[PDB]
Amino acid sequence: GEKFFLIHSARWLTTHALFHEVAKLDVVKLLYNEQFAVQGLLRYHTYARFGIEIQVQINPTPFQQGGLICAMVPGDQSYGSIASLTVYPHGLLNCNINNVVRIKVPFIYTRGAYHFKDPQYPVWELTIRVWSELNIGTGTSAYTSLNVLARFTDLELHGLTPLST
Amino acid sequence: GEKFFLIHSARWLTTHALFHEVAKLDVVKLLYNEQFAVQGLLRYHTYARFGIEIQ
Amino acid sequence: GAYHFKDPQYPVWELTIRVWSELNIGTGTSAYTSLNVLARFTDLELHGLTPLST
Amino acid sequence: VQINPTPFQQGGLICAMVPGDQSYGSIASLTVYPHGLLNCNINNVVRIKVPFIYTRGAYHFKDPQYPVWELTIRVWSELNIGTGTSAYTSLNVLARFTDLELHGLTPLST
Amino acid sequence: DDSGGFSTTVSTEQNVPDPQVGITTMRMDVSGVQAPVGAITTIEDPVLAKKVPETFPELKPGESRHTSDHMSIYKFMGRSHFLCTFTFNSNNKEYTFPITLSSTSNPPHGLPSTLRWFFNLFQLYRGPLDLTIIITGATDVDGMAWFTPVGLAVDTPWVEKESALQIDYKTALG
Amino acid sequence: EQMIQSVDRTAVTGASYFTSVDQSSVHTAEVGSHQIEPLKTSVDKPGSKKTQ
Amino acid sequence: FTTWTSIPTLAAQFPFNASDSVGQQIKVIPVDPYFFQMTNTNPDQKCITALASICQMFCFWRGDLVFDFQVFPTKYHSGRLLFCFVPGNELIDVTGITLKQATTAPCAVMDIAGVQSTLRFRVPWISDTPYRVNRYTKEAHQKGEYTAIGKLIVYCYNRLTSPSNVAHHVRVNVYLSAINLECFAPLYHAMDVTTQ
Amino acid sequence: FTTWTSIPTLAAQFPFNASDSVGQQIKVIPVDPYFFQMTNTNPDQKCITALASICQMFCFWRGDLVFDFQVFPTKYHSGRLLFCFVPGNELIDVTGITLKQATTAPCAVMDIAGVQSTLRFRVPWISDTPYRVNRYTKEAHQKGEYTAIGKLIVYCYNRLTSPSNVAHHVRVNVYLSAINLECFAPLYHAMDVTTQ
Amino acid sequence: LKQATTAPCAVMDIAGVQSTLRFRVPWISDTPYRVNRYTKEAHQKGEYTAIGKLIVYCYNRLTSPSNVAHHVRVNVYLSAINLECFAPLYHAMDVTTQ
Amino acid sequence: DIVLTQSPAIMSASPGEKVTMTCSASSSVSYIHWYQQKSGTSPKRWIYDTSRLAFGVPGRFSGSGSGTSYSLTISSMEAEDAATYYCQQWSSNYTFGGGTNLEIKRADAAPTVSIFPPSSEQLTSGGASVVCFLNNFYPKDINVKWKIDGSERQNGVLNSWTDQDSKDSTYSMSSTLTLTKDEYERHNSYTCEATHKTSTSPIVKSFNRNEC
Amino acid sequence: EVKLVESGGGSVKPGGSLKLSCAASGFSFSTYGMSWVRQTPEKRLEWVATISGGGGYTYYPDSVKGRFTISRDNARNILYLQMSSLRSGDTAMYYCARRVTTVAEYYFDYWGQGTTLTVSSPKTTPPSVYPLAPAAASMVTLGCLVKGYFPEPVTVTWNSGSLSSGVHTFPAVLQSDLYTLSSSVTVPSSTWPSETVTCNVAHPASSTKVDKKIVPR
Repeated sequence: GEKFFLIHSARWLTTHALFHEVAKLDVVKLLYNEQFAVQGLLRYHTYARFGIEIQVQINPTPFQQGGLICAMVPGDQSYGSIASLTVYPHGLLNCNINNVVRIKVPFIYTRGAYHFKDPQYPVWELTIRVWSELNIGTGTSAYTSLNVLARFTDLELHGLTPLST
Repeated sequence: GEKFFLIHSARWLTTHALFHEVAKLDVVKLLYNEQFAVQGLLRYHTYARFGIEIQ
Repeated sequence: GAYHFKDPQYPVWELTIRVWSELNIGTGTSAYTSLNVLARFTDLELHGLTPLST
Repeated sequence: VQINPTPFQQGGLICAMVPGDQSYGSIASLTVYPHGLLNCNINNVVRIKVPFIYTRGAYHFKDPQYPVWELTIRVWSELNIGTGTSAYTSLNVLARFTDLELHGLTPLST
Repeated sequence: DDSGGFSTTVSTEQNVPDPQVGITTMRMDVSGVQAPVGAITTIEDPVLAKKVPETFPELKPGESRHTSDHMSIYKFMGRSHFLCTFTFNSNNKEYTFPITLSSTSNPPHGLPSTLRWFFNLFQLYRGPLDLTIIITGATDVDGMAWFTPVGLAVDTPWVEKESALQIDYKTALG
Repeated sequence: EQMIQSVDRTAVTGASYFTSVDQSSVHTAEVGSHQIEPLKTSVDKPGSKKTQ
Repeated sequence: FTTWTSIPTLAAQFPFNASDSVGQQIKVIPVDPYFFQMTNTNPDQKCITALASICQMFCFWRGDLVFDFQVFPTKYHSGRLLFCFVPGNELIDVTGITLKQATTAPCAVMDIAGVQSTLRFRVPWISDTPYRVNRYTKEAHQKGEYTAIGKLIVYCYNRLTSPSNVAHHVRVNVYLSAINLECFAPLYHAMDVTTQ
Repeated sequence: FTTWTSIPTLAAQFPFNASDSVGQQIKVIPVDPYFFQMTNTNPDQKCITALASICQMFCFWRGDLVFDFQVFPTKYHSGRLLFCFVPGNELIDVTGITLKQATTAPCAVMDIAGVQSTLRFRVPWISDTPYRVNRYTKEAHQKGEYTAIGKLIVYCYNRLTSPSNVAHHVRVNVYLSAINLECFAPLYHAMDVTTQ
Repeated sequence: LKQATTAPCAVMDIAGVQSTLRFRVPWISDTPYRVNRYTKEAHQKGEYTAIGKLIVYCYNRLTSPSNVAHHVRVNVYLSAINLECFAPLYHAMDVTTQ
Repeated sequence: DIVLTQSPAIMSASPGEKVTMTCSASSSVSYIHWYQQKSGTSPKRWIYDTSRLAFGVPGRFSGSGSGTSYSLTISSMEAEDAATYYCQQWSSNYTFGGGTNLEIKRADAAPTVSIFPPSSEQLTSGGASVVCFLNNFYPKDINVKWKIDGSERQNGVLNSWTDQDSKDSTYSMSSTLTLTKDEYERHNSYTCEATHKTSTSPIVKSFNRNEC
Repeated sequence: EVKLVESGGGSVKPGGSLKLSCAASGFSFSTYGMSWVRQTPEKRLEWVATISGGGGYTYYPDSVKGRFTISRDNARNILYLQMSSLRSGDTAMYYCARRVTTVAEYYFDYWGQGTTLTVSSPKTTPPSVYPLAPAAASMVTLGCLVKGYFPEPVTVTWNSGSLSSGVHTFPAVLQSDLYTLSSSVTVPSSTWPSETVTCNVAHPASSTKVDKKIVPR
């Protein structure tokens, strides 16, 4: 369970405007899924709690330019204004310097522990925005990839049960 | 993984003669299966070794 | 070295059960009786994570 | 051994010091020999040092049996270029003796 | 690391709450003729973020005059705030309202004004609260106000009507 | 925090009267070393300026 | 509350053009906790900083500010901006200052390229008075009552040079946050977007 | 013999295209001392590693392997490859694994650009059995008798981005060598080229 | 029957000198408590009372000589320990049927 | 047994305008792939995963949607895009979308009519085929009738459609009416006219049988 | 460069069988699963088969399940699609496509030109070739009528194609189990009938070639 998993990926283009959301992702709801062998652990357990750690990666060619922003927001942005996302734990992808960021959050949620079959609401929504639009040269690739990683920490379980089947 | 699992069952009658095999079973091949949550552990692993205990 | 699930060579432990002394019954007694079996691993060790099971 | 790839170019070269000849020794393994790897990315230079290896007492110039050190160089990863970049690049080589010892003065060279 | 984290690079922290006290005080001169090195720095790896900002010559910024200190959350929120208000057209009827942090809920039904702005600053909240109410108009009117926990049987929110609840079922709730 | 090894961009060689200054640089590759093979090929004083 | 107040957040984002002229005034910043010009379209919502959200609850404030400027260049663009601070009121007309006459006031220089993507900058508190009012509630302009201790201006210190094949202009974000802040006299004021 | 066995040598050289697609499977490596696909034309001779030349004399082997991967980019190309190892036999069909379902198995990430031109990588020995046979002599496919402890796959982790004026695709060599090797049971087998 | 045994379980034998099986369900929940819902009528998502169902399977058939009663009743006792509760109220609990 | 629908079957668009087409599902589907097919050419790599792109494609194309709903979106129409666009699901039973014809829009053009009496050698074959060509016209949709001796007959009519021309952006329609010999000789005047949103009154072309 | 070449196929009577072959090049073949996909004449598509990397696993949709066979020899980088007990609903265009991998799903990349399977049982038929001539203005419209050929490929070429720019090829409709198309050439009055106008009808399946010069009446 402690290991990393590729989760979600999307390419990032020029035509995205300011704060055009490139990535609206969910941590939990995606992990639980048929495609992994970590699936095994949860699918037999009702209750789990855990910490999360995230990797985010891109590869801007240094002739490109722009910047991205990774915010880990429990619940949702809701009506919380865009501007302030830096309040949350976060890092800033910057074509210039860092090509990578690492964020680490422990558990935050309103109940005792998360429950998969009937999630109240997604624990960690992972938002990503266009922080400074991508401006390109001529002939440069006008796109660039984006990838995401995750792993649990201090994962604890409870409540074995077949009813998942 | 360490826990017990019901595996196989059959009723036993009179008409069975001497040494009529009531039960020919396999430990492993039955455990690995969709019906359990222990299934999870193996299905993601290629190689395993272990001891067995039976009731 | 250790068992392998996708391509088992041959079953490790066959569990056999036989009729050791036949069941003789009275009259009106149930002429049948149930039988059940349990198992658990011990010192279970693993190796070789891999998706290929899927 | 020296080159000067302009960093927009790319590729790599391999310098092997092989006594005798490659003969039928397969290409693939040249790295077994003392060697370095010219790489457009990082190193523009390598330095190799060998002491004496040969089947007789010492080399003889007028009537060399066979060349002691053949110096081979191969195209390790082909040169791929942009457009308008110089499609060529120079290569140079240097040498010096060490612990050079001599014997047998004689005019007969003339 | 029991938790298994491997790494070469330093692991650190970010955004530690209450780094400093609101009132200005001394809990010398500040910085000058030594080095203004922190001026230029990169904003990503929180290490360099956690450096102290420094730009120009400074002087220790004197002292607050008054002790009453307004930037501690409590001392602020001590002052109450409006919540909700309504009327009655009738005799012997009951009105109920929920107390709900829903930001989606928009007043007149929902948290208005300051409180609305307030509780969206932070994810979690817990603990007691102080309810006050205030009455107006005709006198020698009687009332009973009971508090109902979440989820137990309760008549509709935002409604003026007579209840079906056993008076017992009411009063025993406190 | 153990830093990874730093590539050496700049290093200088030299011999006799000669000099180089190189930006591609790296360490030098030896094998073996100077040797004396005790059965001597030719036992005259080895050649040198003195010799010639 | 020190937390929200101490963390840099977005404020305003201005373009910077290759066609820009030396000594020009690119953008002008009234310096308050209360300034945010940024906005988004769909969904309909308007930027507001962390900081701007707190002081808009208070009648008064004083303390340093921190403008962290972050530029997103290539390596191969090059140029210098400038920061020139001008104490005064908020309504004083600075539009008539040359490049020279600006530099006289306290200033800072910055280089676009580098391994340094951020300039921390700290405006020391300069005032006649121990505080500043939040005026915006009281509508018309009352003499002497001031919010921004002065404007801040960004000149174009050099032109913007760059090879032909890369993007022609560089945006820069303006972060904002404070330290040694103190405030009091609470109230409720929805702060509508300062525009321009 | 430890000498020949411990020194990295060439194995296979695959191209990597700008036109390549995310999540694609670029190349697949049966993992043995016995794999070399490389070849030359004139003079007529066929690549063989150091290592491949030794174990092809032996019936059995076990030990770690070292895949050192060396990429020859510009500075100005950028991208990430991936290495995902898949224990099993050599004949197990991996072609049907997505990018996701691969990463579950042990993996490594790598960046093309940098001052780092080489990734050392070490496949820990994973087997049911203490050894592996050299099968290639015995012709047809006999169940259970295996050589490669599993395939190794190289995905395309990102697309390959680059300015317009430079080469469009990047080759990568695959070195090969071992450590803590042990072998026995000599024989003479000429190993003909594994192709594909 | 199989997929049940995966979850925690207990076995019991009918005959013996042992007429009683003590059994203790350790507290398992997402939440530190459980509501008493029954007052609030309709079914509101997420608000739960019983931390889970308990099931009694028939593990073997029931064998017996011919001359004795053919079926066996069993009582289910109930009680708790380390209990804690709060937030009083008055609710007449009408009979849960089924 | 899990099927997709693509809301527009046929859509025409002019250069310089925004374009939208939508594949919809009979259930929830995580991802949907798009394919593009041009006349006489095997469909090609187009847009895979959801909004990701193929290499060769220009960058003015986009897509979005989730769950059961997904949409392909073209920023600014250009002429080179005319094709059919297929969607797909990999969910369970592999399935394709019914296709959406993308078409260039232009100013309208009235038909150029040519009606040919049957070939004599066809008559000596004991039958006749009355043939009428509508060439170089726009829009494509049109309604035609066969008038014979003042009456109208709908039987024995065959109609062919080309793809939009590469240059003038028009259509050319085939209409053939094949009788037997005598039924041909049963009449005199053979007439094809067409109802077109351009020309109010029909465009009539006719000829006499007893002529020639 | 990826090169996919489909071979074999044609008209086959119901109950007959056939096997098809796709030739691959320019990529290591064993490393990519392969597949066949059908194209019905309606420009509607359907997925008939896939085989995995090695022999491995084979996948079939329900409809054709058991009636079709897919196989691989990676030695030649060539496929085999084995069909049997075909019926008429099977007539379509078939393609071979290399199946590759994306993040969560499978995706097709390169498609060959494809061959044509036709399930039906009339005889190979040549078309009848008739001229089209007028009984008026500065520009002339003419044509040739191709009527009654069952095997579908035909070829209309005007005066050896020099006039193709004004030649609108009209697709073939089927009736009476024999196919009907039309091809018209547009000419100014100065050329016709001052010069020779003759369409070249080429029906490769019956290897019939008919030249009909169009002269006015």
